[PDB]
Amino acid sequence: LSGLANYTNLPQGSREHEEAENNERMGTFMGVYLPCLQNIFGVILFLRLTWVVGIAGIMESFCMVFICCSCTMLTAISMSAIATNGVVPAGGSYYMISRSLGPEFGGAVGLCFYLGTTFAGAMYILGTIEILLAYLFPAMAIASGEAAAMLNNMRVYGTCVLTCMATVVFVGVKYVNKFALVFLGCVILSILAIYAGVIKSAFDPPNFPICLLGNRTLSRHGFDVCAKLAWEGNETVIQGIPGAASGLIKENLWSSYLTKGVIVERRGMPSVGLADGTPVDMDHPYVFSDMTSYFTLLVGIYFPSVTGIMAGSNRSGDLRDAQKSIPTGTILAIATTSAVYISSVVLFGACIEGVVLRDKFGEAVNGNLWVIVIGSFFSTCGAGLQSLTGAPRLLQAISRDGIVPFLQVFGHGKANGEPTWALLLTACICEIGILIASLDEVAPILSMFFLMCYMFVNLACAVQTLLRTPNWRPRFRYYHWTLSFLGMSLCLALMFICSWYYALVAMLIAGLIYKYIEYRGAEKEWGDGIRGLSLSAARYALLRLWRPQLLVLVRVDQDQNVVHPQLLSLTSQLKAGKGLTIVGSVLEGTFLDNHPQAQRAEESIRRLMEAEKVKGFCQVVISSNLRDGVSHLIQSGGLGGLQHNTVLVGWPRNWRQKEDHQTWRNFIELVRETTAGHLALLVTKNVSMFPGNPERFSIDVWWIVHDGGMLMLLPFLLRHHKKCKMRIFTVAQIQMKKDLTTFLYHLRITAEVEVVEMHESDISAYTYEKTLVMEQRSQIQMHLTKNERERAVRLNEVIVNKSRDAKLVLLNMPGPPDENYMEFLEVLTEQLDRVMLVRGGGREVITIYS
Amino acid sequence: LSGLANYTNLPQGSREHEEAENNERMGTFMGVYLPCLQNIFGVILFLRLTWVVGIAGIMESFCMVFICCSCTMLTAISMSAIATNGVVPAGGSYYMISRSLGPEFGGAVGLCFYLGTTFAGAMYILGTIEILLAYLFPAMAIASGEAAAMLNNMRVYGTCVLTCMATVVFVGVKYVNKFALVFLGCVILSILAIYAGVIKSAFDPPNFPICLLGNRTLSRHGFDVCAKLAWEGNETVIQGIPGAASGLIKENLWSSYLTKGVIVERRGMPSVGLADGTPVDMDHPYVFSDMTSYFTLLVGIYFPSVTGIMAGSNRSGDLRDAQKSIPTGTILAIATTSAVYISSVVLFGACIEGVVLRDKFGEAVNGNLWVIVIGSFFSTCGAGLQSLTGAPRLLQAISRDGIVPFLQVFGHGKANGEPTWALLLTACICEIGILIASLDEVAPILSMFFLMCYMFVNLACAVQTLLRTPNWRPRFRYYHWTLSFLGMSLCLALMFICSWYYALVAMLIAGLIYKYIEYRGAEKEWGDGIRGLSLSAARYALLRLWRPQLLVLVRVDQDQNVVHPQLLSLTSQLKAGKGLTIVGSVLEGTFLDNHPQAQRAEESIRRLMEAEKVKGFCQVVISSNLRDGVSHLIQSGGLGGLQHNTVLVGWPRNWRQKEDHQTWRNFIELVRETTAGHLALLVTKNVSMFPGNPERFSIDVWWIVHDGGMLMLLPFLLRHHKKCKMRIFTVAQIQMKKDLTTFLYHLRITAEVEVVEMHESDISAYTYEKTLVMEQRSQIQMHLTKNERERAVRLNEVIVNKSRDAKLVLLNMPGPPDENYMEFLEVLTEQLDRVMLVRGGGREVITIYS
Repeated sequence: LSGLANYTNLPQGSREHEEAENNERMGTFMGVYLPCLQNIFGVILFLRLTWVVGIAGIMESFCMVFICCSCTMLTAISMSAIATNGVVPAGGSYYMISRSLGPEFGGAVGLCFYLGTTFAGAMYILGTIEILLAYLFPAMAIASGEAAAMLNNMRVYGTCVLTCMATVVFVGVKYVNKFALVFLGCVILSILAIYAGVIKSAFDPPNFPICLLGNRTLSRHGFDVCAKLAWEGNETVIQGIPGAASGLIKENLWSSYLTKGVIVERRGMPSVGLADGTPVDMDHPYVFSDMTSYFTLLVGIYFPSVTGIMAGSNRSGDLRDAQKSIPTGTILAIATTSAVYISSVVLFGACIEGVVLRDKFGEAVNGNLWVIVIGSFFSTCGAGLQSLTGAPRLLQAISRDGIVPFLQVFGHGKANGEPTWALLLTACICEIGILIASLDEVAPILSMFFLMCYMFVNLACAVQTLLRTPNWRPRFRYYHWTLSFLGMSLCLALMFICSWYYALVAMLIAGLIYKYIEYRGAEKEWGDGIRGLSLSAARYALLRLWRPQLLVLVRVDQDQNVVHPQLLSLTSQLKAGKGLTIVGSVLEGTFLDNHPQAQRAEESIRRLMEAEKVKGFCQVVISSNLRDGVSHLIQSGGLGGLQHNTVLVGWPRNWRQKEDHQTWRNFIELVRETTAGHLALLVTKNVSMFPGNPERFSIDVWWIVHDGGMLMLLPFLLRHHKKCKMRIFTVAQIQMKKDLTTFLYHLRITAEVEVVEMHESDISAYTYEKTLVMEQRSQIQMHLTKNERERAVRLNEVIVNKSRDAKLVLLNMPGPPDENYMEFLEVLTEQLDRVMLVRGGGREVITIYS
Repeated sequence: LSGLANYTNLPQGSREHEEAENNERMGTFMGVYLPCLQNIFGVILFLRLTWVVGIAGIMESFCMVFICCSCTMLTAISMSAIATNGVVPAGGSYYMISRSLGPEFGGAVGLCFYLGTTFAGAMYILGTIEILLAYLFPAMAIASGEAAAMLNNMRVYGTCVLTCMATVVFVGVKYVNKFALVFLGCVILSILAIYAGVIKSAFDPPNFPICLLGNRTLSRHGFDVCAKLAWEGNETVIQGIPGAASGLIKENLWSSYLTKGVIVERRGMPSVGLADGTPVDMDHPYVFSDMTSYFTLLVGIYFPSVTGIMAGSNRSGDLRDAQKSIPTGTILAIATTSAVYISSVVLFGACIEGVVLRDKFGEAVNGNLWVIVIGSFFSTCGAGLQSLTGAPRLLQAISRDGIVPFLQVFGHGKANGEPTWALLLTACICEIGILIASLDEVAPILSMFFLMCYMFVNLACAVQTLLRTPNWRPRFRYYHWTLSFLGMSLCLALMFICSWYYALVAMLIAGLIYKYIEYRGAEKEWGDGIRGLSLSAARYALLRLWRPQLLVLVRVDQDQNVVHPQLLSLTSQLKAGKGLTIVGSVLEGTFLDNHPQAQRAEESIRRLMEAEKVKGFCQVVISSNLRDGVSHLIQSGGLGGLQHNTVLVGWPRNWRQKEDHQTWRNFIELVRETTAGHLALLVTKNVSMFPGNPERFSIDVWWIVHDGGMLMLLPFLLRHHKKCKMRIFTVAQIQMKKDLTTFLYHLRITAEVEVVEMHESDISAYTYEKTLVMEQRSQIQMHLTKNERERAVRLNEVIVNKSRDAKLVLLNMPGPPDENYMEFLEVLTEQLDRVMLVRGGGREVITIYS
């Protein structure tokens, strides 16, 4: 049989995910459209929507229906955005949200959706026997102005039918498997019946009114007359008159005003007159109003009729595509119901005084070809039985995963699915919602749970897009993060409109399970608890993943003692504890023989590191050769994207001292290593006589043609720690003075002067490098506030001492040559006291604060 | 002069921090106690506190004063906790909070405190000319039932005096330096005067009442009589009578009930009688009430009289100790004012009908030896002038640091401190608070700003203690994080009691500067912006800083290709993407010559790593020798506390094949390296024939006497990925079967059997190791759910094949011997198909889920 064979509305659950994953059909969109439509036409269309049309303006209830439509369509867009970033495995919406958001939003969404559905199981079981006591045969339990006796009347019948359909769901769930299609017919025939009844628009059951009252005609069947026969009659009930209008009009209503009664008698708008001035506290045959009916009390009664869209994707796996059927079988399925709730709210501009909630001559809607008062019974029974079976099967899915540890008992089952203890708990926490025993006070409770469940989805699917989580890539139309952010804001606003003093409490509870799952999850994988949390956060911040962040290469003395703490005193003030600093070292060979040496060395360097007030990490490597215990730090510094950008090192002071030292072959191989690794180098020459604690009271930099721009960030970073003047000294072989002055003034950096120096001959030059630098520069904008200049090696001229010997000096090193490394060791320390030779890499974009 | 020489109440600020830090006195506690007391006795004690005693119950206003006392004392405890974890440098409270919390809470506290003080400058300038228009000579600006003409009256005089003391603060701030002591006398003489007046308790200025009315005696000076002379008189104003009580009683009041008027006439509690039933909408000589006076409207009018405690530490640096004077000069200074507000609220149980706000015969308090109506003028002038000078000096301190980038203009000054544009902005945003022009509506605005400023301090100083930030160690009595958490909760509750729809808005604004400072701060130090944020978060989560987190040692083929992806398929299912996994490799030498080899190798291994669904980091090291390119990974794996706990490696398959291979000396040196590094080892023997994607359908472990407990975590981790049975097989040479069965059942792990095997001889044994393990075990509890057992090497018996050849096998390796490493290569692969040899370290606590 095409269609009706193998069709339900109940969700998939836990067992049909276990089967789909252990052993590792094909319904169309029409099997995921109709279940989204079946459980969304609930009970607030048949017996409370016309009261919303009556006890509020049509131009206010239109805005109510529109904003409650947008509040859930803008979340079904996020359901479209979640159904494409993965393989949409099996089970209901819970496994989708869990495997697409981690366990942490999955628990906080699943518990709120469970608390929503387990009060849906109360709100529909409480409105399915109002029909018995108001429209079918009354079987009440007792008079004399008793308005709270109906409360105790409805409690016992509600508890009886709750035990009835909690029994019939435990045994014989194949029965509600079988009856899954007639519950759709009982909705759709009744709604087509009332559209046909509006299309008739001819007849009316008339009412009977007083002068400006309602005169509820339960037993007053004398047809609006005090006395009319051959002799007079009693009709004992008077004050002014008694007319008889016809309520079910068809031509024109113009009921576009808000008439909010407050526990008083109903009144037609200017029928004849009114003439009294006294107390009117009688209890006679008149139709009163139940409670006050302001706006924010009414939106929380309307909102449970637009809920259940994530139960429109509970049929996963059994689809054939499941990545197009979930969006187009929900957005169409929410639009085809929004069309009903918007056309019907203005298409009830035919009745007159539909503000009476219960009855005037005992009829609910009365605009159809008496069908609706039994079609709206099996519909409400089925929508209260779907929310009964579905709710324990969600506790089984939450408890099965071990996401919550004290949810251990509730994954028991009876030999094939069929949750047992979860049905007991949902019966208890539905029973504590049935003792409230009024349909208008369980709706702002149920509404708030579905609002926070819809709000956490929009909060998650907009923060996964900003914070680029790796397994988060949606493949659907729209679903932009601004749209889900508007969904967040709209769901949060409609949460605080309903009841804010419950919104804060039930959001701080739902924002507290999200930390408890994080504690019990960060304990399982790291084994520590309070450290694994911080540790896990570091792992996520690395997996989700200019200014110099450096590795400093100090060496250790004959003991486990550092040899030049002035280098640490220079790197503390170059960087000021703002960034990444790896402080490495290297020892002799064979870790077996020397691990106490490295232990005491890292203890000493960690003692030094906090004394100079620098925040970083130490790594001490034991290696056989001294060279490849440095080239095994440069290649492997930080862990992930925390790569060191540059390497700082001291000059080899005792060069050419020993006979076969080979400690400067180490240095030249280091320079070639750092340059061919695309990495910058900072070598300090006279490592002693650098200031530590003591302050000072003219930093001079020497722009050679290469590697500039880095030459002016470093004094710009040094002056923030203990402040002198600075002298830019460029070299050339004209108009660049004005360009450099405008560049230094456009940054408004400091009091930097400028001197133009022209040298006929200066080595370390190559013209085919700016064309290699511009290929990387163009691969990266407008408003370029960066320094771009248009226009045997002796190096014994050395004009950089005629205006020098004042303060810290900076220069560019020449490029390394190959053989003849001893000829590369030219030393520019003819008279320079302290100097820090720099050498940049290739890719150095220095845009802001250069 | 001892005392009065060099004493102010104004805060320190920006310039006197710059001077204290560029050039790098001695007042006692009495110079930090009295400034905390001077600006806390504001204007709501003299002209609105008695209205709170009158228009609310004394047993409700007592609870009001008590909870507003606790709300700020429980924050001054956090001010004690912040004043000891550092060196309390200079400036006001802003530099303390900034340097002790980072810039991020510092900006969000400084802006809220600035917005609090700049409306203090309005609330005191608006209540300093109510005294002119109600108690001094009226100079009003126009009658005939005009209650809003007083509003427009007060606006122009308030704007005039605001321009007056905004002018006199810009030029001649040495004048308010000079007058800083008389403003304390004008408080303390007046409050001692009213205590002396209560100590008198003898006399009274009497009033004149109607039957049950107040009869405001502005011009009705006929002394409560209709006509009394030799002839009658008019007194034209009647209804019932006119008595004349005496208000200022002394014996007994018993006014302990809440009498909340709502825009009606005042009425004594049962004076004589009342006799009328009609409309009473006249405007005659009677004292009416201004507005409704419910409780949460009144706590937000009382709260601006307990504010200003962080201006009790604005005198930093100029103290001599500053680490004991700040707590004991604030807690005593808040207790000595709480004592006043609690004794005075029950010590106004002497007056009668003090519910009239403005005047009955033109007197404010009238319980002193007329002094108070001028002592409460200079006090309010000084407390409105302190909040004028202080507020721009705080914008200078916020703008100077560059914490906020668009606050660039407001650090201008005039040649020595003296902020100029900040005074213009605080004049404008005080002027938009003076146009509200009512003292009772600028107080729930000002109150909310000081409440969120007090709430962020309690939020910061309780999260710095849980999350162990390194430069956060307080050294003061109490200051426990539960106490500051109660401060958080109490400040948040008193925030939402006042005005919740402004609480959410002005908390989402103050929770939005905290992210803008984080964006503009994480851009300055990392240069990237959106990545530096995540990067910075990783750095903080590492600096703030059992289950195996492993480094796997794969090797690369003749190309840049991996050689055994089954090892990655084993480490994907051993760990399931939950933890840290470093996937290392090693190549030939000389990085210069081989960096494209390492580039393509890490590209290939990163291609493989995501294909097996394992989340980790790859590091590829080029080194000359193949050995110390492995021992330079084991010593330096992860960056900080993300150290790899164990090393996984494949067995050398082609052992003893080449003539001089020396690839197994590598392996034995690896085993000695890993054991003497206190690190665990996992070596897979037959690396091919391990399952990848395909599932399976009897894991057997072999407990040798050493290193157990780890032997049962690994199958317990393997079965969560694709599920067979398991066989525990221990060895001995009795009662341990029952102990092992109770241990395996107490964890309720799986269907593990148990076989006891006894061998007469088995090598790799030493008895003096459990005494070395128990020294580490005792250094770590109760309810020990861990496995603790009480009771030429041949290795050719090999009884581990009589019940074997089924599934994955696990064993303990023997300890390495020294020479004769080729004799250590005994192979237990007589018939075992797949086997993963394990070897633990020393420190393996395996408490939960073993």
